[PDB]
Amino acid sequence: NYCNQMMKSRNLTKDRCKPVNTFVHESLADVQAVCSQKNVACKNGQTNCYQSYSTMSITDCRETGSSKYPNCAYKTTQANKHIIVACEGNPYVPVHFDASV
Amino acid sequence: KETAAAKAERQHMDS
Repeated sequence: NYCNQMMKSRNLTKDRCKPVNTFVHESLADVQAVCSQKNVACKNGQTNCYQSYSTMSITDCRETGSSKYPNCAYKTTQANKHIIVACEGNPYVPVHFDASV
Repeated sequence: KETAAAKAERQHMDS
């Protein structure tokens, strides 16, 4: 399971099971460019969010109903969609993953 | 220690 392997390798489920996480299959530079595209509001109402002009390759990792510490288990779902990142700093880069439409 | 941008890349980038 790609999700079970990647959540672990990346230190997300080494000490706990995280319910959901999204992985983006694009170059780092292309995702950082989003912070300069379509400005939109973030869920929390803040407006330092941006939506990608085009869809990107991503896979959603979602914990199943029968997942519990030590043995976290995920359902893997590949898709192409517009990402939304919240941005911050200088260089203005992504600090959070707010969504994917 | 880990910044917010480095953390974001580690948790979400799989170039």
